[PDB]
Amino acid sequence: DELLDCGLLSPVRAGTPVEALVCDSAWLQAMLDAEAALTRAQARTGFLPAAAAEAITAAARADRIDLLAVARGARETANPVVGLVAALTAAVRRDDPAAAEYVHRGSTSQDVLDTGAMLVARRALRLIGDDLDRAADALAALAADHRDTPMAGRTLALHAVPTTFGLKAAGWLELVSEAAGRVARLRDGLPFSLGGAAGTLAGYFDPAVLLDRLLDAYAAETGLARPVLPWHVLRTPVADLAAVLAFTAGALGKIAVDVQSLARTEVAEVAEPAPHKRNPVLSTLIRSAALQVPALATGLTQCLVSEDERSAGAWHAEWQPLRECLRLTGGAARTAVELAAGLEVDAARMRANLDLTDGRIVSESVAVALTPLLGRQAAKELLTRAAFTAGHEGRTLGEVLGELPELDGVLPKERWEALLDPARATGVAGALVDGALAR
Amino acid sequence: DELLDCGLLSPVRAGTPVEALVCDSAWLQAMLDAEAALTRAQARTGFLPAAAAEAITAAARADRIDLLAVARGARETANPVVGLVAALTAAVRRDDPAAAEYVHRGSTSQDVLDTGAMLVARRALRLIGDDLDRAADALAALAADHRDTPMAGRTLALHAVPTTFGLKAAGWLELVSEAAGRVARLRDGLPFSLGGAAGTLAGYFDPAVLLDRLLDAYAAETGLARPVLPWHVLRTPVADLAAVLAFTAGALGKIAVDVQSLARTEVAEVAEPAPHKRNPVLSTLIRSAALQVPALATGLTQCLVSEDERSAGAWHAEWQPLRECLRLTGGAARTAVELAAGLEVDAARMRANLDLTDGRIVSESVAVALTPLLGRQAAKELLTRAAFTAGHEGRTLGEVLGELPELDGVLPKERWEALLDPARATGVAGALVDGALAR
Amino acid sequence: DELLDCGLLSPVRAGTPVEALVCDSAWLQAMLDAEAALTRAQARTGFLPAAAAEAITAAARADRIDLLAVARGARETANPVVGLVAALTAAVRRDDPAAAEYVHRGSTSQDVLDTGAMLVARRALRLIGDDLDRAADALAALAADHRDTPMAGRTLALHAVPTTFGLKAAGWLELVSEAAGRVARLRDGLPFSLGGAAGTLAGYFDPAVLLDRLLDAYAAETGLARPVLPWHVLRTPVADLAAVLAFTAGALGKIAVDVQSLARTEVAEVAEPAPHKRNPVLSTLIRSAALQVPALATGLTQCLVSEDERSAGAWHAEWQPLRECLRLTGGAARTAVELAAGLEVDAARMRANLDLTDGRIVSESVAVALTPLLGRQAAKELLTRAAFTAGHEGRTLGEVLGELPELDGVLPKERWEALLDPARATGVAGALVDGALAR
Amino acid sequence: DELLDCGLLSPVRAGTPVEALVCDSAWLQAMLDAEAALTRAQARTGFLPAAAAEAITAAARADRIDLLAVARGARETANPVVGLVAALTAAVRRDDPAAAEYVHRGSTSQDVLDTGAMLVARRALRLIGDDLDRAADALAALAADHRDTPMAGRTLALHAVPTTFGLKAAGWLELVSEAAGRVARLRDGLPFSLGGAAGTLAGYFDPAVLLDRLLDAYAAETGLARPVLPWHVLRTPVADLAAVLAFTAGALGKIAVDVQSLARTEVAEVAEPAPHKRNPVLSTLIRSAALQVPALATGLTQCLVSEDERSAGAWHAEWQPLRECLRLTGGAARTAVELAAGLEVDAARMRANLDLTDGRIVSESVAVALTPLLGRQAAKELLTRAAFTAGHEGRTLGEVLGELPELDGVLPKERWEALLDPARATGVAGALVDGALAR
Ligand SMILES: O=C(O)/C=C/C(=O)O
Ligand SMILES: O=C(O)/C=C/C(=O)O
Ligand SMILES: O=C(O)/C=C/C(=O)O
Ligand SMILES: O=C(O)/C=C/C(=O)O
Ligand SMILES: O=C(O)/C=C/C(=O)O
Ligand SMILES: O=C(O)/C=C/C(=O)O
Ligand SMILES: O=C(O)/C=C/C(=O)O
Ligand SMILES: O=C(O)/C=C/C(=O)O
Repeated sequence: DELLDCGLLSPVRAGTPVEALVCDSAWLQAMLDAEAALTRAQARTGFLPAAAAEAITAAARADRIDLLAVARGARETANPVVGLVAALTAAVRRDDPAAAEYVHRGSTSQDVLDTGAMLVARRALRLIGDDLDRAADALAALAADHRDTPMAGRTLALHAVPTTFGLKAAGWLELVSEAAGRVARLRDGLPFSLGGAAGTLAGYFDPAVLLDRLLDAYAAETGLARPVLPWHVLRTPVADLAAVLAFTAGALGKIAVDVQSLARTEVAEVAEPAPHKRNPVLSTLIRSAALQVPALATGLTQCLVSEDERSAGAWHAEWQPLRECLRLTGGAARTAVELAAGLEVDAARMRANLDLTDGRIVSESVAVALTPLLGRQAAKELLTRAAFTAGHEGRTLGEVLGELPELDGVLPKERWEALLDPARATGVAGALVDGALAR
Repeated sequence: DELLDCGLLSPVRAGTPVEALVCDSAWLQAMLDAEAALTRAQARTGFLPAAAAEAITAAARADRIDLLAVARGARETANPVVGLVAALTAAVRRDDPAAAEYVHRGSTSQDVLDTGAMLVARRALRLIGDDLDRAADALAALAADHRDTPMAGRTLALHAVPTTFGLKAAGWLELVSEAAGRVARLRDGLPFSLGGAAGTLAGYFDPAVLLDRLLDAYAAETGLARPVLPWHVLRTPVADLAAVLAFTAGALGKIAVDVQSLARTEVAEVAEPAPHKRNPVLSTLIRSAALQVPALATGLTQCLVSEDERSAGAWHAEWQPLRECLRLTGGAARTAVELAAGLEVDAARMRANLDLTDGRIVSESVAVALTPLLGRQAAKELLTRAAFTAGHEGRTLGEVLGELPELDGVLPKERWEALLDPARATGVAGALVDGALAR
Repeated sequence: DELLDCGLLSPVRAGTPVEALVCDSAWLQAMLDAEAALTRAQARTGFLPAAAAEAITAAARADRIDLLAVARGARETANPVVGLVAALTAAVRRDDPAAAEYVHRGSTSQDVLDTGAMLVARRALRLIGDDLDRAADALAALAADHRDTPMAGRTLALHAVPTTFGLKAAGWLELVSEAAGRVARLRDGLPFSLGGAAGTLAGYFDPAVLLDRLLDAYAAETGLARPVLPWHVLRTPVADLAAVLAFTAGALGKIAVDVQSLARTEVAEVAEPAPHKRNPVLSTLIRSAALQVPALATGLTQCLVSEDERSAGAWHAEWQPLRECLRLTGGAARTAVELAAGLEVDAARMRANLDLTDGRIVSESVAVALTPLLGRQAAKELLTRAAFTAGHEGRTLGEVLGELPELDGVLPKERWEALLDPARATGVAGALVDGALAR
Repeated sequence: DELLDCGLLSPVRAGTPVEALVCDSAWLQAMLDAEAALTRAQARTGFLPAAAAEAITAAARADRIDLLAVARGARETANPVVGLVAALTAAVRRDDPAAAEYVHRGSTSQDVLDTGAMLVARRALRLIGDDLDRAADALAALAADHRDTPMAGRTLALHAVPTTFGLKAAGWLELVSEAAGRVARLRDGLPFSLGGAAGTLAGYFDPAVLLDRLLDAYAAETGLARPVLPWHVLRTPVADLAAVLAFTAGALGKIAVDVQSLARTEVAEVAEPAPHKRNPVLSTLIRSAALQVPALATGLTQCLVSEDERSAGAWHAEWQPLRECLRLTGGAARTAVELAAGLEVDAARMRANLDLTDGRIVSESVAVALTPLLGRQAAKELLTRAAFTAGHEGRTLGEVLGELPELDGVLPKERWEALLDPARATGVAGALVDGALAR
């Protein structure tokens, strides 16, 4: 019972579909896929017989392998591939003793492990990107629906000038659209790893002709990209995954702290989909991943410093944090879809909250309107003293302005009601939402 | 088959005893322990009947609970305790319907989860500290045995002056002894968490009298420390665990990169215990943890920034990285015991490597010996030109010194053989090892 | 004009006294102090003449040295000490040509640089600890004054149960008191660095007798601690500074996000000391450091992985992040003193905000009071439905309870007013503040 | 004298040209550039008179501003722009009192600061990319020259199979070419910041018409990119800089640890350009930055979590780490150019080191050659026992193979000399270098 990893300590991903893509047996399967695709590619190239490739492929199934034994024998070589290869070789030998000779021919641990890593990453990135696309669809709908829903723009925790929830949602959309675009691009460029014992491919084998044939076949068999050079110590793919997962988690973290700001008791402008404590749990889960993935990504970025032809530790430090980043970001993406899809916007509570500073939140809109008649510098100086006196006498900004002798008869009454209305001073928030949505 | 976490991606801890202390079901058990100890402490205080405490305790067993259901229901509240409490309540109800009313009385999720966290940490720290003590015993034996084993001190990757492997091992010992001392001190000071819904303990209940009685009983029932204040947002214990685990992993990482420097093909002064490639896998595993725990610790330290009376995410970000730190550091400690216990020191290869700079490595010892007869500044200037000319004419430093007219007749021949012997110029490395070992 | 570092990009420390302790010329001075104290200690031990020590000491003044030349010549050896030593040697030579021979005798770059580092750290830690003590005095006064000032405890961004600002301030005090205690302890244990070229002290020189005399004198001349072993690659002091600075910054970050939560427009329970936008700038500055020091500390912790007898890079990576940590934490400490000293608590706005959930915030206090008459499980179930119906019909919790037939005549009216008063349901917050303040 | 930042603690960038691009006065200048370009763009759009734009531009010079006063007044608002604007306004007022009214019209602190940030970043990225291009030119020459220079491939610190220094240098080239490509792309896409007080641009002003005219003019006046939306809390540009600087530093760190591995005393296959201790200082400096920038980048990535319309701290945490990343990576780039340009390759010492395992390093090449005559599985099993017996009897691998009865007469003597020659078993390293160089 002590082997089960249920997501007990990580509810942001527990029960979400990324768990099955990136669990230990999924990695074991990915490593078997890499082995079988290698023998298939070597067969298509002519270095081994097709019947051997067919038999190895048929045996390359996690169900044929003892996961716990493979994982526990890894301490002998610091990686699981030697144990895996021996287990796969016996499974093929049971059925086809001639094929077993061809398991793992000319190959090395890192080719199989890193190729499996990139296969797990490609499959997890497909899920992450599909969820990000779902989030973006919901966010674009929020952004269009609420183009004209006024609310208090908040800077450094205080009301500043009014804005629109549509504009805020378009910013959420911008981040999510950006992350989904990078996830898809990174997914299409993840490479296989075919290098041999020290990156010369000596074991797999005019020379340019057979290299390009084997590289083109291994790309076909794996579906992964063909890289310029073996990358056993050129860890660009891992640093890229590090970067796009930390960006994705951070972007989703941005939505999460925004929802928490808007969802708190004193504000109550939004609510997450549902004693009588409806805690914002979805944003809490997204945030919990955002406070984890960047630190994990930094450890992954440092592994670019990989010495010689295979690092004695820095490569080994990559596997678990890479799996965690995929897992946490995948959970956060799924959670963000749920959050964006079910978010409840309370437009009336937003309008009401605009009145909380007693007109101070429009005092830059009023300064602009008075500038033709007072001058820029004098209008600002006049609104500053009013905003302080209103924030002393407990009166509204309109009340205090209506007692300044400098202002008598300066505007028709109907125009004063229009100027003091926070719901009208939204700048060009509307034109910004359209340009965002036209893209 | 997709729930098994076997350590496939983390061989530094796979198969080591810390895995069972800190796996998901161990945390579930720790949380049940915290619940049962709370009811026992409330019974000893008088707030509930002892038979209820006895029945709750007997039901508070991981085998009575569905781990996967608890973990997957946590998405509803962002933590597993509500689901756990409901599962424990049904288990007690099957046997004793009056006791079930008392499960989780007056309590809150964070009291149970954090108390379980500190119980897991205390038990894992006991194992980590015991292994560190075993490493230190082996290191002290290496340090004593090799007090006089000369070798090249290396600075910025080049031979500098000679030293002793005993001195180097005493530095390893110093780090390990330091980490083991902090692990034991932190272990004795980990506190329970008894705060109630927002840290006032309103649900658990002249006032100073019943507080101190309940606090003293909960400390007795858990064996954990009693803290001054509820620490739901005073995350000192977690930051402390963060700090001592990152220090421990880093210290062990220091031994690991040293072994790798000494174990490489061109050096071969040590070997790890055992085609014909005996890779230093133990140091590789220790190093892999050292490249992971500090990044994880930094995420844990940032959670000190926990807003209000319970953070909406920063507390949630603590559980998985804390479990990983305990797990990776525990594996690294176990691996370090194996490395220190079986390390093979090749004293003759150390002596031979001292000769690789053709005497240049003793040219500060020779400058010291010539200073009475040449002057400090002139002896240094004279050894500099010799060390360059020897590093040009391909001759030894002794050969080049034997042609300088300034040096003719300056020392008896027997004294020249003594000065040029790298094995004698070890400074006070011997007296340093003794002082280290006297402590 | 391009050499000035004014704190333009780091307002949290600009203009604060820690800037002068840890600027480049302060480090140059600290390194000169380390040199001069070494010659003084070697003179007290008998290895050089006292007049040479007196002359070197008198020349060991930053004003006698070209800072920019020293800093720019460091690229030749990757550290400034060789250039510094040459500059100090000429300054002493101008006055006393016999003393100049004794500058830097038997020594090495790292002894001087790390000793200077620990001197800068000791002096900066004295300032940091003194400010933390000032913050703690103000916080203890806030905690005592507001022992009985009721306010809404907030968990996961929502009102939970009532608490007291006194309790919250006592938690702030707890963190600050803890950090100030560690800063002072670390300050008293910072060691000097006296190791020689590779940690054997060969250049500085029965053997145990002269070692202990030189070590005891260097401790006297520097005022720093004597360590068991040279620590050129045993980076415990740097990791300790890393840990206590990140803890300190994080603890202060906790106060800062709390103030921001309480200071926002919709809450307005506190204000920082002072158009009409009084942004919480002090908490913003403290927070900006809290989001920087932990990442810097993690880089410093990783340098525990220092290979051989002197690392070719990991030691060099320590200086700038260590200086930044001291600088940012020092600014944050000074800023926190200002924040704690001038914080404005609005007790009436706290009381008023308690009413925002229309009684829901007391529904656990009411469940406790009804338990003798309804049962624990039934009282909770009854308050849950009321809290939902009140959060639907827009009525208070008292209103909805007054229509449940189960509750008719259950309590005198006077007792209902007492139960529904949020200002009375503060648990044992009062007894917690006293215990905190008794320590 | 206490304001000078000379690079005393950071020799990797001291004296390098990036220091002047990113020092405090360069940022002050960049912020003045942003102000002046805004008034110019508002003039080209028609919102203010051109003579005012000309006068503001002429006054917008760091020499007209007190840097220290601006930096020290920032504590009042937590950023320097209010103080800067007041200083610029007086400078323009001295000459042209009508223009002074137009300084900073409709604008906000973050527009100016972030636009200045992106200007500093664009100018520093131009330098970083130009140096990376210089490094890549030198690396491509090393890669071509040494296409056929055999050397020991090293995996997990031990000889594995032979490779070529040309192949290794092509991997260095791959990383540097990749980083230089991303630096140039990021440089072309850095955006200006024009958002107004809360991202609605209310102060700067059918609506889509004037927005696009002002945005198109501000892009022209700054030379920066036009973004879809104001990005005051959409911190994609900063996270991108974070990512590409950490990648760049890490890639250069890879070259640095490789040089250190090859440059150490026992190996001596390369030397950096130049008693008799030629420490690898350039690689030490590059490495010191690689151990700093990733941690700094992680703090910068976390600031994607920026709440509301302007964060109360997370934006403020960006400036100093962003400047440090540009500064350290710029120094590392310059240092890497020097390292790649002057690197000394010792081809003969590489060939000699191939013999250190007494033929074991070719035992996979020999297994391949014997496979037609023994079988794959039996050839491997036969070379394993030989490699162990050779690593016991102290004999070469050829010697031990020449006594196995299974091998008698299996190959002509001339073919045995060819098989046992480490310089011939380089796999397809040659064809890999060409493909790398064709790109
Ligand atoms: O570390 C590995 O996976 C393989 C190393 C080797 O073959 O030498
Ligand atoms: O090739 C596969 O099996 C999966 C590819 C993907 O999920 O994108
Ligand atoms: O977050 C929890 O665990 C509990 C929150 C609450 O009771 O409000
Ligand atoms: O109390 C326990 O169950 C364990 C304590 C420990 O392992 O130290
Ligand atoms: O790195 C130093 O500071 C000194 C190195 C050496 O003396 O070899
Ligand atoms: O010894 C000094 O100069 C300063 C000591 C301190 O500031 O604590
Ligand atoms: O934080 C700033 O730079 C401006 C804030 C505001 O204008 O409210
Ligand atoms: O526009 C400038 O002033 C500089 C641009 C660049 O350096 O790339």
